[PDB]
Amino acid sequence: TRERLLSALEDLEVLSRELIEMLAISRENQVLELLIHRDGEFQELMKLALNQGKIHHEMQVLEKEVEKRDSDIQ
Amino acid sequence: LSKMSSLLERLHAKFWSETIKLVRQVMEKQHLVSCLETLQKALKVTSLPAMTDRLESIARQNGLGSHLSASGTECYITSDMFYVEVHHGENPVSCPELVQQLREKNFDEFSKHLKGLVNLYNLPGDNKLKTKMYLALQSLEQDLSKMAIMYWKATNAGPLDKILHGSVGYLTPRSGGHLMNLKYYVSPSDLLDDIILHENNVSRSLGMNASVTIEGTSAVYKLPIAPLIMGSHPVDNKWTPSFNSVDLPACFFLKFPQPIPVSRAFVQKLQNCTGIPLFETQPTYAPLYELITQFELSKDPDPIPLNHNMRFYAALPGQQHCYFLNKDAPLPDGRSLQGTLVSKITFQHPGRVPLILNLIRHQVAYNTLIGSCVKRTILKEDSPGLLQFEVCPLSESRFSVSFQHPVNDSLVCVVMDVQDSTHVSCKLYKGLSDALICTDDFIAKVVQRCMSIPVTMRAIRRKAETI
Amino acid sequence: FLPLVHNIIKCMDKDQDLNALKSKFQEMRKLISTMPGIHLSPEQQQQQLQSLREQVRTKNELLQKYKSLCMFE
Repeated sequence: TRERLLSALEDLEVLSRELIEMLAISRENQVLELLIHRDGEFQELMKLALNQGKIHHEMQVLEKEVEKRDSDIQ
Repeated sequence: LSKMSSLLERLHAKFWSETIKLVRQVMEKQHLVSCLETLQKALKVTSLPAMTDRLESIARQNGLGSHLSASGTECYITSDMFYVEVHHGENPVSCPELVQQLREKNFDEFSKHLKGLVNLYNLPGDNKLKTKMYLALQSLEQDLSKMAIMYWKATNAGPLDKILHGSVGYLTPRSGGHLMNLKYYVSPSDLLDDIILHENNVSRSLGMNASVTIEGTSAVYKLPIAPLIMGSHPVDNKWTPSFNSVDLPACFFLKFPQPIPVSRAFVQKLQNCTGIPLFETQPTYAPLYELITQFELSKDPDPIPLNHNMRFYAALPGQQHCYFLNKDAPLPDGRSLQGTLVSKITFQHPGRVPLILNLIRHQVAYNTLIGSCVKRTILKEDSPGLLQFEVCPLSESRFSVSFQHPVNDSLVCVVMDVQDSTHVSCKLYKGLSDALICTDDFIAKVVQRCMSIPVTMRAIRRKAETI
Repeated sequence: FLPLVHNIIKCMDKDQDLNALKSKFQEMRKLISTMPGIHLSPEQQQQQLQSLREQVRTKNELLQKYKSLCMFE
């Protein structure tokens, strides 16, 4: 994916820094699950980008015969 | 909804190295981190340090001293148990079950197994008497193994006679968290699922079990540390006199996973058989009809009560039955069939178990026969059919069902009396102006093959209609 | 990303910035790999594929009908 991954990967990074700071100040729990809730979705989204990677190869090849066909009828 | 507030706070604070420097300065000069680790334990990436952390967290919840020597080999150490994975003796046996849970993602069952091993030593002993107490425990499973060996020597039949009608019950010796359990009953309804073959590979929950083990008790009792059985009769078992023995403040208990409704006379014949009182204080006796209905409504969970109002409905492929249990029936003794619930059994020596389990088998058989009428099915206010049946007890281990003649107009009563675990006799009472309906031996065979009142009523109805 | 949590908390228990460096490295891979991202959405990319299937197939029967027609007597 494009928009969601950046939206999520920038979320993960910002969230992680705060957690370290929270650990640092000591030496909440609603956010600990919230990291896990974000954790359980980009790994699903990670294979989504990989799935479209095989997809990109498929789209380009089809055009090849589209263009040569267009020349053939022209 | 706190996500938006967290995002706003992060945006406010987003306008590091300094934090690291401050932490470093503090470092140079509790349970929260453990809670975070154990909350992150469930999704841990599979790897050796991750499983080490998982096991250490499991020990933290279980209270075991978390000590590690390597990344692959770990030792569980406590007061008197010591288990290594790759006290007062060596490892009992390398059972394949624990390896089976450990090699896969079955750590919940592994934690329950560890808790069971810990619960084996929930004793108030001084780490020496406790040690001795567990040594005695060994003697008891040796004695019950010898009992089962003798009964196997008695006849080379199938395990069905071992479970239903035999001394003590089917053995599953203790291995890991599963204690030594004894099988004494399986109902014909439970026997057939959706004809189940009863080969040696039988599950532990296929029916109900009866575990025997030791818990501390308020009294001090004389128990044999050494095995009590050394000589065996050809077909019997004889227990040699005790005292080695010493006054150890504990007792041998037989644990039932769920309570059974038992009549009062069963209780006094239980102290007649054993001698140790079952109940410390006198409980409130109630007729066992409500007790059995609440017990066998729990075999099919439902959060919503049925609101049966002692008017129970039974659905059959050709018949619809309306049942009235008719509690508080007038017995000759002047009272009703009062009953309570049993969950634990106390005993002193391994020579008491066969009679206790035989009486338990008889009571369970009678309870299942009575509760076969108990069903969750509702077919309300159906004008066709809807035969009315009334259950009325007469004596202990005896009852009767009185109902209108299927063809004629007078009443007809069928009286049941339970002789043994699988023995039930049947008698018929009919009017002077009536026709032949059924034979007592036929009803007894139907009871012995199904052990269910509605099925017996269906058979009688069909046989009377065919005439 | 959970292994990142595991080894950073192990480092905190025992004893760094390399973790954030490799997190930014994961960021540069996701920025490289979002070119193949679903920019035009799931419905449009799949529909476009079937639209090109229709285009290609229609080109096929028009060309084959042109080659297969028998004008000559």
